[PDB]
Amino acid sequence: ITPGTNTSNQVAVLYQGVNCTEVPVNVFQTR
Amino acid sequence: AARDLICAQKFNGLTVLPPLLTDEMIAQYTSALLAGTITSGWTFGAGAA
Ligand SMILES: *[C@@H]1O[C@H](CO)[C@@H](O)[C@H](O)[C@H]1NC(C)=O
Repeated sequence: ITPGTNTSNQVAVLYQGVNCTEVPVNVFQTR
Repeated sequence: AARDLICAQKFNGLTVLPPLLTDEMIAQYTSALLAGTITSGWTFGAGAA
């Protein structure tokens, strides 16, 4: 999830279908 | 109990994405349409209610 590269280079990632207590190989829980 | 079909579907690389609008937002849109068509008639679709 990024805006345009002419505006900014900040990145937000979404791990689909799993909770963030198992994702490692600002934390928000979503459906 | 037993392994579900949803786990077998997900475990083989096939996922299902959720819709953008939940059922509560669809219900709120329907409530707005009913309130407009009851209180105002057809005037809320042509501009101001
Ligand atoms: C997985 O995420 C759900 C939803 O936040 C949570 O209820 C559940 O406890 C999580 N599982 C863990 C932390 O093992």
